Amino acid sequence: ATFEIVNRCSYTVWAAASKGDAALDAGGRQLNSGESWTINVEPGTNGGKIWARTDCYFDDSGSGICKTGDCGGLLRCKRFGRPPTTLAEFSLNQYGKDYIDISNIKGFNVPMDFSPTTRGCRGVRCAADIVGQCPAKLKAPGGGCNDACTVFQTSEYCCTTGKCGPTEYSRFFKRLCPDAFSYVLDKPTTVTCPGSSNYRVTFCPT
Repeated sequence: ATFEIVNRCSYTVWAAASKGDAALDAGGRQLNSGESWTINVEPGTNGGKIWARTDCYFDDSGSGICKTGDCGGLLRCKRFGRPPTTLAEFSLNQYGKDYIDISNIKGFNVPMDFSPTTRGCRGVRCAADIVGQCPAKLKAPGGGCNDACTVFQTSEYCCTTGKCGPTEYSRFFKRLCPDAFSYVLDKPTTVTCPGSSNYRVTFCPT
């Protein structure tokens, strides 16, 4: 499957793509404003994620640091990134179907649209100004708006026992971005697409 990752933001981002235990494609790349990066993701990939990282410094070896979404200091991510990270999440060719969503369960850094470029399903978006409206207790100094689990580490926010409800914090994300997951047990906003669809992830779509 082909993913085109497009940076429409006015600032540079460092895109990242991983399935948690390996890179997808090259795993990461710098995208200046307007740049597009096309990756190939193997059919059958389960639990893939794409995100943006902000304010990164890398040396010639591809080692460094980012203020949001850092994935153990690497340009080419092998693992998932440090919150806050708006997430494009996907599982491909699962019994004939692809499953896509956007999640704010690990917080929000950059607005995102995640849409098919082929036929048969709709896209999803979270493009509200979550950082500007972020509750004081969730604001991340390096930038972004953390989720409550990251900040407070409670069973309720992290849904550790498999039973939890919505919270004042989860409701904040959900009010601004209804089509994204706001907590672990949120009513799913997953979209079902045809198996072997192709996609575009746009940072700063509006």
